[PDB]
Amino acid sequence: ASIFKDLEALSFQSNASRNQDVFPILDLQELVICLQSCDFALATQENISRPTSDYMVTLYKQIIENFMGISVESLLNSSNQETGDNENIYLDTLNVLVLNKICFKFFENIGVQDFNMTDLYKPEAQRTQRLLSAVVNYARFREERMFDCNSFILQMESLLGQINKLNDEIKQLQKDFEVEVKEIEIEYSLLSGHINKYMNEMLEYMQ
Amino acid sequence: ARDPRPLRDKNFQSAIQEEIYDYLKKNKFDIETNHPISIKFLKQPTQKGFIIIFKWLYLRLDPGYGFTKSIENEIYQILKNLRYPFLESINKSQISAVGGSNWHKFLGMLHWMVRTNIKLDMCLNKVDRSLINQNTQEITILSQPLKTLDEQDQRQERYELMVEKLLIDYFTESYKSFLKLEDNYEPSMQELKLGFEKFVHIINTDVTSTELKLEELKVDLNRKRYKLHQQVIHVIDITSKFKINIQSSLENSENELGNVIEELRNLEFE
Amino acid sequence: ASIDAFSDLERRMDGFQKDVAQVLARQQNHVALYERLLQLRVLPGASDVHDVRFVFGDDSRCWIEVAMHGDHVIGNSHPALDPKSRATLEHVLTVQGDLAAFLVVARDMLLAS
Amino acid sequence: RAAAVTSTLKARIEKMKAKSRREGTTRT
Amino acid sequence: DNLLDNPVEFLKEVRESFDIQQDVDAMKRIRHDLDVIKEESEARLKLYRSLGVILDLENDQVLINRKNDGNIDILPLDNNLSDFYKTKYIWERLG
Repeated sequence: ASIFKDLEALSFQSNASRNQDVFPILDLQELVICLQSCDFALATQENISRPTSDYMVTLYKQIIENFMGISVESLLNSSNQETGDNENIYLDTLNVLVLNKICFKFFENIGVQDFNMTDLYKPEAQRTQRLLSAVVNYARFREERMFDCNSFILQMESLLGQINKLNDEIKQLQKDFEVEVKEIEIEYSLLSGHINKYMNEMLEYMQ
Repeated sequence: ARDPRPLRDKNFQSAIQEEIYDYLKKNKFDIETNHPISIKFLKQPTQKGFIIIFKWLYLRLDPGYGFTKSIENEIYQILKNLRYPFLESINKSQISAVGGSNWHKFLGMLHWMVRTNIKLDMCLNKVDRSLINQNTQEITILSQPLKTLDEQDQRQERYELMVEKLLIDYFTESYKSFLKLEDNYEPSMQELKLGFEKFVHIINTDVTSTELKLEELKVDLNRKRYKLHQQVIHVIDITSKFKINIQSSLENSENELGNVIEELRNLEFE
Repeated sequence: ASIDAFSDLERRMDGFQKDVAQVLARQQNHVALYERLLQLRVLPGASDVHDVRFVFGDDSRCWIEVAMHGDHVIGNSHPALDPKSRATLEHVLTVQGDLAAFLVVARDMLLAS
Repeated sequence: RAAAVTSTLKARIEKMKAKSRREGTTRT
Repeated sequence: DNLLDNPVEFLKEVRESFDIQQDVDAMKRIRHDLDVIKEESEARLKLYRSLGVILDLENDQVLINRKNDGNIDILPLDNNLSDFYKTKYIWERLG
């Protein structure tokens, strides 16, 4: 408690609207519901209304890695590897600017042309909801046309299914034979001990 | 806490003036903005021209940044976000008129920005190349000589990632067209169909490989089992022969010695 | 104990199987042989008060009995011998104390008779 | 076809069992 | 099938037919019989021993010791008449 979005909810004079972006600006609660339903569990009304850096950095990294299917970390790594087989003056600045560029390129693709360091390192509420609103519109676009690609997914799952069923067959045959081998091995061990026991008793009465 | 660079050194100032001038002239600074650049200007500048240079450099680092109405009030915050290593050595009051006695701190700041710009371009180039490289990792790994499931089971997730990257390509491009009021995505769909055919081919190789391995394990198990049974036959054959043979030895000895004992006890005179 | 290692136990079996043959090597009688060689048997006497009877030859041609259970050392004899031969034989078992001397003399008297 | 080695081996087993269960003296 | 219907039982049956006590008991009786032969041969064997006729079956000969020396000639057991032949040597070399 003791947190007041109650007077933040006083959105006076909101009836007329203006929006120069092509995508719609979403109200905070719907924005968070959509972000959570996209499996960004970390997104909440409280954090997004008062955005802090390191929260937006984390959240943006999660969004970009999901929608682009790449590792941000791997990109920073290749950013620092040098040709050969006093530079800490620049490393922190370069890492921060490389992450900025990755976000910049990503948002250009979804109707935001001016992502910049402020959005990562001193986030502000309206820009944050604007950027995240662009993310949701892209996700909704993907969901609607995902039936265009259902045949590919189903073919892929069938083919992966055939691999798995065949590999199950392989392990079943190879497991069953191992059972056959041991039951013979168990019984042979009994007989081996029996013959050794026999000789040991017979030696008592020899020599 | 203090700037380790020898900012007061006049040779150092002469050097970094050249390096700042060279980069700005080479990259069309005096053309993109009408302000000309010269060694003399960096020797002692105007406040208006300094802000032009700072804004021009920072936009090369952060092109989407929206400069405020009075750039002097955000230079400190920009450097804080940039994580300028010599931030503490610069006081916010002197940014208002940099051409004064403290100009050396801002000449050094400009040179650091030039060096950051130079290094950032190389970083982004390596990032670009990494993206191209990462687009092929899966088909390259999945088309390596195939190993048994005991050492590659995450193969399935590699296949799924490859198909997911194809869909990511499709919807990323389609969405660009969608925001341009375009509705035909057949180019992207044809591109997705072609890439997906690559996927089908490579996994088809895994199906055939696995099928051949399965039919061959059947033969191998049949041979191993037959050999094992023959081993069991051998154990039973000579264990039984062993026991019966000694049983014969025991039986013969006992009748032998019984006949001896009869002779020892046969006291008939006859 | 792996069945692939059965050849190790097979080797032990072949060895023990022949250790049995050694232990059960056909022990000779040692008495049937001596009787076969010497044509001499030691049997209880017909009058078991006089215990030991010594028999010579393949058939019942020669035998003599000895007691040392009373005053009569010399038992009877299937070919009868005179008293003088019987007194000499009774002293050989008492004043000479030699079985071998008693044995060679008795059979010579008996075999010639 | 002629895998009657099993009968040959089972004949030995049955002989051994018959020797173990045998009772020497028998009358009527 | 050239296989085994049940190799586990097959082996089990052989072990269960591998009568240990029977053969051990046989060994006890054999050892007993040896004691009987030894004890019931002893008294006769010493009487034959006092004759001087000592016997080597380790080396296929028979010794005679009725001349107060170990130089009395031996007799092999092979390729001989024994028709008043072996007995004659082992009565004419004897005091």
